[PDB]
Amino acid sequence: THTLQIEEILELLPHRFPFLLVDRVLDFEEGRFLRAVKNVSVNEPFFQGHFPGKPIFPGVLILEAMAQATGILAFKSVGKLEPGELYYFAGIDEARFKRPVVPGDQMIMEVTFEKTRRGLTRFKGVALVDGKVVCEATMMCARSR
Amino acid sequence: HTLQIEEILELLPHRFPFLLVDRVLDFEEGRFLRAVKNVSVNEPFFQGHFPGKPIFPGVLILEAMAQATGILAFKSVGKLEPGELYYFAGIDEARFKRPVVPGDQMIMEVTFEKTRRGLTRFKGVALVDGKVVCEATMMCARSR
Amino acid sequence: THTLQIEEILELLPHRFPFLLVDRVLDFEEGRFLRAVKNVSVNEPFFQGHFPGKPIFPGVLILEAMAQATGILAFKSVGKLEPGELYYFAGIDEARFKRPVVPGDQMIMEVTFEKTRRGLTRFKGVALVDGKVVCEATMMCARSRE
Amino acid sequence: NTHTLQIEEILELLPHRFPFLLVDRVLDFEEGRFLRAVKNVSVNEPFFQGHFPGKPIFPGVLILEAMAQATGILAFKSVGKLEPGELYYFAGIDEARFKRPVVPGDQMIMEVTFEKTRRGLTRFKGVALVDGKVVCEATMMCARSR
Amino acid sequence: THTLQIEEILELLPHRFPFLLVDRVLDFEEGRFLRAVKNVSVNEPFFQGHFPGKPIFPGVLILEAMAQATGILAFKSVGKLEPGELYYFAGIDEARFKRPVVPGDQMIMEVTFEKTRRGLTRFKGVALVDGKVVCEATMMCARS
Amino acid sequence: THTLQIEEILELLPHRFPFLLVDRVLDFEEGRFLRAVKNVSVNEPFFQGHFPGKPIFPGVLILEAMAQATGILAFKSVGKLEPGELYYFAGIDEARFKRPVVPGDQMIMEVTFEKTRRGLTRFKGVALVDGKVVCEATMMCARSRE
Amino acid sequence: ASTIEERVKKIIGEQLGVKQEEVTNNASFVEDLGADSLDTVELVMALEEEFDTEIPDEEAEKITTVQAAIDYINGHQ
Amino acid sequence: TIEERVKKIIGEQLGVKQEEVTNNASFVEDLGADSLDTVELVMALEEEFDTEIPDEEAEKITTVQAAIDYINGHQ
Amino acid sequence: ASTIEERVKKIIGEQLGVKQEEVTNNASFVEDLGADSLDTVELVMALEEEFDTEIPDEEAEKITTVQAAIDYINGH
Amino acid sequence: TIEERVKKIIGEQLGVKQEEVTNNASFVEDLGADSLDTVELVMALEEEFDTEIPDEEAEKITTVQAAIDYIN
Amino acid sequence: IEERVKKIIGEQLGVKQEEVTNNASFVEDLGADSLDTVELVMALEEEFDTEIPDEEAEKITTVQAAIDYI
Amino acid sequence: TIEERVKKIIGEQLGVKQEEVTNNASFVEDLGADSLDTVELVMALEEEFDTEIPDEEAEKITTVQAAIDYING
Ligand SMILES: */C(=C/S(=O)(=O)CCCNC(=O)CCNC(=O)[C@H](O)C(C)(C)CO[PH](*)(O)O)CCC
Ligand SMILES: */C(=C/S(=O)(=O)CCCNC(=O)CCNC(=O)[C@H](O)C(C)(C)CO[PH](*)(O)O)CCC
Ligand SMILES: */C(=C/S(=O)(=O)CCCNC(=O)CCNC(=O)[C@H](O)C(C)(C)CO[PH](*)(O)O)CCC
Ligand SMILES: */C(=C/S(=O)(=O)CCCNC(=O)CCNC(=O)[C@H](O)C(C)(C)CO[PH](*)(O)O)CCC
Ligand SMILES: */C(=C/S(=O)(=O)CCCNC(=O)CCNC(=O)[C@H](O)C(C)(C)CO[PH](*)(O)O)CCC
Ligand SMILES: */C(=C/S(=O)(=O)CCCNC(=O)CCNC(=O)[C@H](O)C(C)(C)CO[PH](*)(O)O)CCC
Repeated sequence: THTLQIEEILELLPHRFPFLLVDRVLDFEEGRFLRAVKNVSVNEPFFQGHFPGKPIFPGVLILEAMAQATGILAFKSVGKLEPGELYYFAGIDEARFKRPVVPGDQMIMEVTFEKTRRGLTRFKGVALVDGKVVCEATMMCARSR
Repeated sequence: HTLQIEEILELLPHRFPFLLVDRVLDFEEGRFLRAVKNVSVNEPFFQGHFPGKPIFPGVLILEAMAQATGILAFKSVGKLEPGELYYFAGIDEARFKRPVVPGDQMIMEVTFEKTRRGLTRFKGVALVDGKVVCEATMMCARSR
Repeated sequence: THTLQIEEILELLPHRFPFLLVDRVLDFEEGRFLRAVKNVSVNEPFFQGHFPGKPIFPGVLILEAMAQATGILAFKSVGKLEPGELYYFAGIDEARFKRPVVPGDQMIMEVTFEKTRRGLTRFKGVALVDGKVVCEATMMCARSRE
Repeated sequence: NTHTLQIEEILELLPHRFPFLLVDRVLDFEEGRFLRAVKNVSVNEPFFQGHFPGKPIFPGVLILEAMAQATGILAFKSVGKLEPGELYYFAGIDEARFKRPVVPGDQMIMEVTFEKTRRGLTRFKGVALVDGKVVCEATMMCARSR
Repeated sequence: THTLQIEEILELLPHRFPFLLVDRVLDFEEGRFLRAVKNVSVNEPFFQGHFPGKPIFPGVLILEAMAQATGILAFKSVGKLEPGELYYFAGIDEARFKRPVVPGDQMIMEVTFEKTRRGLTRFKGVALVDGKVVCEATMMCARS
Repeated sequence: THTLQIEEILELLPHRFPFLLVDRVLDFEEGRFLRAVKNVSVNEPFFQGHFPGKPIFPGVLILEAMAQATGILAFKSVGKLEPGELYYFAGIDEARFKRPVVPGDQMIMEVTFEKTRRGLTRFKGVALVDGKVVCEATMMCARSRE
Repeated sequence: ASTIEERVKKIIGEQLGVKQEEVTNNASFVEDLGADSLDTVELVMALEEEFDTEIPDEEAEKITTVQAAIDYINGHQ
Repeated sequence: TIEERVKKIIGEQLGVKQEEVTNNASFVEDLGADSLDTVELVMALEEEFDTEIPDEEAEKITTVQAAIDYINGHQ
Repeated sequence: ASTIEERVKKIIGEQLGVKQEEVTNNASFVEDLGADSLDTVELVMALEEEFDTEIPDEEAEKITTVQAAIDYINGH
Repeated sequence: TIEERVKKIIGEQLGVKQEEVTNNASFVEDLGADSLDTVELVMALEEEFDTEIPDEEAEKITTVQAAIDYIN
Repeated sequence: IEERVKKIIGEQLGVKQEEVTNNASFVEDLGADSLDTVELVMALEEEFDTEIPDEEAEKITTVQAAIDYI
Repeated sequence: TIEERVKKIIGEQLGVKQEEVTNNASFVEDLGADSLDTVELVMALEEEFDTEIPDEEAEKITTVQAAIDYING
């Protein structure tokens, strides 16, 4: 098991507060999969804005956390970002939000590589909380410029 | 007819920093809505997503479009009565085609497709200076 | 167990962002103890200020989280907060920081009632991560109106 | 045709960062003469949660700050950029009038025109417009010194 | 004494975080003058953006702070703010910034009523730090 | 005297917004004591979360401020923080909160060294507002490389 | 050539990712088939668009098995 | 006299040359004053001619001649 | 009737914002018409919606010119 | 060995030297006592002697002598 | 003429015409910082549409010197 | 008496059961010592028994018996 703490993540991803959404990496295999953890706390800034009073983690941020997880997986499988290279969310497909995620929840994500063609990469993402599937999506991310 | 930010505040429950509709330019109940998101560098996420190269995150384009469909629904089928939530249920065929940068005025057009048992399918297109920057098919639900 | 989710906590505590530090209540027995959970994420605002680059949860915020847990226990044991009423830190004794708490950690706090007199109440707190103790303190909290 | 500046060039010219960077784009400019800039007014800006919550209106003093930063860009492009140990100060304001409220959704177009400069101190006239209608006008003095 | 703590100020002004800039009122004579205090700390949000590394209180915020003090004085002299009522900044004349204000400073603002016509009211403001004038301006505020 | 403005404080302490809680150093004597000032403003972020409507400076933040003041005194007495060196909160022993600290207050903190052994330092802290003691504690802070 | 309930069974198999052998007239969407609360609504809409028929919300609540879908489609009611 | 001073005040308030300010040209329509220029100019008249103008009386002063007539009336 | 080639060239011009006159049979999407990595994906999906079909990934990788799309739609 | 322990407790709780803790010293006036030192001191007496002190009874312990007398 | 010069000095340094004498220095007497002198060089120049070099402007520190240069 | 209080302090300061604190338990070896628990423990002893321990004297306390022996002086 190849875990990554928050210092290694900070060295791999450029995102910073308030848009860094991967707290830990439980395991990963180059070119195959990565499992990461997002701790959901009520002390996060978006919780004062999305439906104030009934705190529920927004689904689009679940998708962003999965996209950052694939970003880690890609930087570990291919090189990290060379000067000028950016890592883009290019598309989303077949995404379903199945169960609401609330503060106190620990969301475990598994992203797995499907197909690649010149920097364009399709992934499958699944997010779970306490053994129940909470979200599933197909994503495509590109490296460019 | 237009809606300024006060009327938007009365319709949507979202507040800072997650209210992402600045104005409503036109709309028709049960058919379509055109809204505006002004992208400024003075937004909080810009200090976090790629510091130094400010680019509007694509998932935030999706969230802005879902809030626009929320306004359309509240005007078409009725406002949120107390104890109702308006949920993001699904996304299909989303494409991010052009990056959106500070200074850009993003015009969103959401078009109502179908409704069945509180689930509503919309098609959203976001444009900057008349060129399509994003397009998606979304499904939002009302419940509880 | 008697669990409490975030909505019930919000209705018991007056604290809001960025100083609400109890995410969930796992169990409690009235007048004896309370067990709560603080989820530590990197997306919390103080992490951009306290040692930028080396995210470690500040110990004084562990203390505040325990104090808020004692607040829930007290509100469930003696009575909820009346409008003009405050719940405040009167004193701290024997506070020991044993292990750094980092993003990704799920900090479980257990607060235990000891003694009460004149509205002043003594609690003992323990904060654990993965069964290992990271913090422990003795607190004295008071409630008074205005 | 036209001489624009994107947000990357603005970041290299101005030192201001979130939440006090208030120029989103430069539409045109002629060195040492005038500069036309754009501030997008969005509800997702931090001051809107504090100044009159419920009736969001862009503060007038922030229009003045926006004009000062547009003038800073013009000055750094016409004379040297800010060297280490140089500050860019607001020195004074004369005849500032706020004529129309600025609200979210508005795109405020600012045009600053240099009048006179001597010894690093510069007087300019600024005008801010929304939909071709003037919302603000001021005469300001900014100085660069060490 | 006619002092005002932060609770009375919250009752008088609608401004909230992060744009309320009056921490205390030391004295005032209704319809004549008001003396207030702004405490300058490094733990304020604008300091992370305006010249990061060189913390200096922005002058436009000195002007806003004096304008808020004039709001307090006006609400105490003419009457509190009714619901359908705004307090607008209309103009600035002869504003001079004489000395920079840094964290650690306790800025004393003194605003004095000059003239009124219609809804407009002209005030003269001076800001001091350690007895030295750091700023002075003439302001005009309008009601509803 | 031995006063320190905010620029030198920034060079000494690694803390940043929103967790830098020392605004100025009025005086100090190396290896003995240090006098610092924290200006309490309503424009600080935590006041929107901790008891919204009744602004009162949180006591655990008084403790963090005293800890940062000892950090300044230690870095001036034994040497600045070298690369890879951290300054840890090790313990608290008898913190007492005697008076609430409110916006408009200028909190004067005095830290006095008691003992130092293997980079761990015991100090006594006193916080005063208008000459009245508002808080007092005995704390221990450590310097360590990992 | 022509087909009748075959189309309903085809759509249910496509929507819930199951091989057509698993689709039985007496299969419930939730219990027998791996369907959540949201796939059911997507499925009613998919049926509605395929047979260009209207299924009211009160009517849609009753379609919980393959047989119920086939029966409602027969005769648009 | 009184017309030089009134015309100087109006010309300075609405940035116009003394030549363009005739006696019966209205501030709003002819000279371009805005809801705030009218008030500032009334205060300016009060400051120059040590007289006080009630709110309704200020409402009627829309031309140079109207101001001169008010000033000569309330000596 | 509308020829398969009419339909395909119509779609490619709409998707890639190119004049219908410039879309020739041997035009490569990437070089000749300047399409990026995601224009190819949208372009295949547009073909799928147009002719009511599904194009597997193995075949989709082969559609890189106008002629390839027409050929795919009408039998080798 | 009662008053030795009682005075020991008072000296420990109220940071005063054992010579300054006389039989007739009041906590508030003579010694320096916080409104919270009285409560901590009552709790400390109970913890040392494992006894129960009612609130009305505890309010009467304002001097060293009163504490020793309640103990006996 | 000097009436206009004294008007300019009074407006620039917020002092009554009664207190601005011919031999009053700008820096100490009328309390002017580094920016009142430059603002006044600019105001004088704009009033008398004249060009004053900085080295020439540096010497003008009293009302007397100002009109004399004028 | 004195050993009751010393063992109580050592047990509270270091997270060990009072059963494991024998007279000759070494702080570093037998009990769980972080890089600075010994310093924390000496300071704890000092605050409880209101004594002052010089640095050379403090450096000598490495076992429970050494602590009990010092408290007699
Ligand atoms: C705020 C947040 S959000 O839109 O992003 C919602 C976050 C993700 N949404 C969900 O969690 C939907 C979960 N789905 C449900 O729980 C529904 O009740 C379902 C499963 C669809 C219905 O099942 P059936 O039992 O009715 C708002 C942003 C606009
Ligand atoms: C950030 C802040 S700010 O510059 O806008 C606010 C600073 C305002 N305060 C000052 O300008 C200090 C005034 N100092 C002076 O002008 C002194 O008189 C000078 C001219 C510097 C020295 O005079 P002389 O002794 O040389 C910037 C945002 C754009
Ligand atoms: C919060 C913000 S602010 O007031 O400082 C910023 C508002 C800027 N000022 C204005 O918006 C005034 C613009 N509008 C006007 O000028 C009035 O409509 C006028 C013209 C004055 C009305 O006169 P006439 O039209 O009757 C508030 C903090 C204090
Ligand atoms: C930021 C945070 S903090 O100082 O408050 C630290 C939070 C609480 N402190 C701790 O977690 C201390 C943990 N203790 C240890 O890790 C070891 O006992 C130490 C002291 C590190 C000794 O290690 P050894 O290997 O040298 C800053 C606030 C000022
Ligand atoms: C928010 C934070 S906080 O709990 O940290 C507040 C900390 C500030 N604490 C105090 O101000 C304690 C003040 N102490 C008292 O006044 C007590 O009532 C004492 C001193 C014990 C009086 O004793 P006696 O008269 O009963 C929460 C802020 C509400
Ligand atoms: C941070 C931001 S983001 O990824 O969300 C960017 C916002 C959406 N992304 C885009 O705008 C991508 C649009 N640009 C493109 O389409 C690329 O140039 C394409 C064409 C996809 C490259 O294709 P091929 O050249 O590889 C990231 C947070 C994860």
